[PDB]
Amino acid sequence: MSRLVLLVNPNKVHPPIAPYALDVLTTALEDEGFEVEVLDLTFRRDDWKTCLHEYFAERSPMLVGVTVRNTDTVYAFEQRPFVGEHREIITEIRRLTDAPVVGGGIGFSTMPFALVEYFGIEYGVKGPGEKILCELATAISEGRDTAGIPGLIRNTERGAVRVPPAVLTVRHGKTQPAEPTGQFEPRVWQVDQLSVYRRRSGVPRKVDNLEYYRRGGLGSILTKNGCAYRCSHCVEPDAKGTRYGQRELASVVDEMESLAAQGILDQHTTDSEFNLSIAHAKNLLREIVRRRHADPDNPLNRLRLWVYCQPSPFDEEFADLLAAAGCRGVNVGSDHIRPELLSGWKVTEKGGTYYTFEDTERLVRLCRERGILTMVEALFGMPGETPETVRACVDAFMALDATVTGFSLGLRLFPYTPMGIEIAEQCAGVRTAPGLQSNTADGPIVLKPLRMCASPAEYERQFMFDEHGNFRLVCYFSPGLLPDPARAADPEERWHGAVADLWALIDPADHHRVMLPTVEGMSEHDNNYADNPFLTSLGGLGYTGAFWSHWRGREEIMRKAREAAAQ
Ligand code: B12
Ligand code: SF4
Repeated sequence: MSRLVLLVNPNKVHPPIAPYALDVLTTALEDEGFEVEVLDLTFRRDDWKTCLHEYFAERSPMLVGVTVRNTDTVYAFEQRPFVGEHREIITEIRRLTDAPVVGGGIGFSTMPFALVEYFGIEYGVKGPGEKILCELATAISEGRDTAGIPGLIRNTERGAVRVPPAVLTVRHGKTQPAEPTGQFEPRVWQVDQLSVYRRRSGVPRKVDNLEYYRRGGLGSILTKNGCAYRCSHCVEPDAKGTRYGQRELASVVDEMESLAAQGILDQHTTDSEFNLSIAHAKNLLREIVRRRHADPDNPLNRLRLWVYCQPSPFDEEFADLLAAAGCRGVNVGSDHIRPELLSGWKVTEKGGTYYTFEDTERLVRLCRERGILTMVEALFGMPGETPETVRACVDAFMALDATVTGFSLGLRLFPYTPMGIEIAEQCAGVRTAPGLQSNTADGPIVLKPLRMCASPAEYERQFMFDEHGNFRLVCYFSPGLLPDPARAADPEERWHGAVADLWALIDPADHHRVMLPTVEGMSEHDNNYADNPFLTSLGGLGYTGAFWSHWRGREEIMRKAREAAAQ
């Protein structure tokens, strides 16, 4: 038999982000006695087939895992998929080996049945994969059937079918049977809450964390899996899990310390929301502070922590703990200010809102008082949006004086989001719904609710593909933001006008401190044709931290990079 597992990173996006998933999976598999090799194609974009050809001629893994982090850019005006490029890589893999292929990933978990069938692979995993993957590797290595592996999606001849999880929720003392889609499960049992995830650098066939760090990819640290809220736009409760799988505090800080020891000082939390499940977050910060104080030589004394938060809970004690631990920046998904828009959108599982604008105001103030940078995010175009609701949000958000204020437009729809479900209900398989849009749509988009679909794959694929299999990435954009539908226009032309309308709301004296969506022709639009001079300047001068922490001074940083190159 063989105990060799290959893990492939097909992510070709630059600036590059380390495939943290593979470090989690490597640790679990190695701890269970398997040999793991990683083939990272991110730094082999221009010759990834050569990389594959070399590997499979020399090595014969008995299982091949592929991490699919992003399905598309998720920019509603762009609709640029990655799954076609992912399939090309998987198709080449299957030409080189008969070993089974298993897929996983956060993006993968938003539509895992559709992707198992689209990629033509044997197995898929929805949610955290470290435990399921070990059971799968054990079954394959021992030549066993995989029909008893809880949670495993298996591609049968009639489509993808999931083995039920063994851990079921309980209501009224009776277990609740699993959904054939596996949707909106807690998935805590899937999480390795104990181990320190080994983060290596310079090791062949392992994720090279320092390489990503030197190319701008901040250290990543997971503290807890899942999200217990149910925001209507958000894939993460379903795709990650609806309850918190909290990691052991000592293991998280051990991992952060290991990163810092290698010089990976800027670390970004990879929780869904760092300040939800707040007691764990505060206990984590307390432990970081305790280690920093206990030993001046502990490399955590140079930690630069970057976190992502919701507006609440964010109190004075939390801000003091962030400051003491080394937090340099907080990114907050405030998203809007109007209650008529936030109602039914930014909600708990019970359906109620959980913050007010005062919570964002307090967050920004507390961070300002402590020298912590802030990025406040807004999303425009959700149901209810009109030009006056956008202006009201712009005016209120801009007055915060956040370090950076980021604005997004439109929503890419996914099958296991309240928005996607509700919009599919409105279609009921017989009509289109207001606000539904796709740049490649040939006529009205008629979605089907899950109960009207023959399979999970059918329900999932319709949000990305049309009936003929062509890419047709589905979006929502408030009809309150579009001109009268009687004036004909190209789909991308309407998006262009909507983006231009938003730009017109920003005072030019504030452009230095805002991030706006752009399309071709607009100021500072970034394309795949030419390099970003700001990104190259940050690297050349050795700037550290989150990209947005240097946005205000981007012109100066480019000037100084020109100066340093000449000197
Ligand atoms: C932090 C973060 C970022 C940071 C990354 C910082 C850094 N240095 O790491 C920044 C801001 C840079 C970022 C950028 C982007 N992000 Co982001 N990001 C996240 C976030 C919150 C955490 C990602 C993470 O590291 N998670 C922790 C790791 C361990 O989890 P994981 O990858 O899911 O891995 C587990 C499972 O998926 C599974 N699994 C994974 N791979 C495999 C493989 C196999 C074989 C198996 C069996 C299982 C398996 O097991 C793993 C271990 O438990 C996620 C949401 C989330 N909660 O995951 C969004 C998210 C992944 N990002 C998203 C997007 C859209 C992007 C961008 C494309 C945005 C853009 N247009 O530029 C870029 C892409 C960057 C790139 N190069 O790939 C979307 C993806 C949606 C989709 N449908 O694809 C998400 C879901 C946010 C959202 N709610 O929309 N992001
Ligand atoms: S946006 Fe809402 S549902 Fe999504 S991760 Fe944040 S709190 Fe959870």
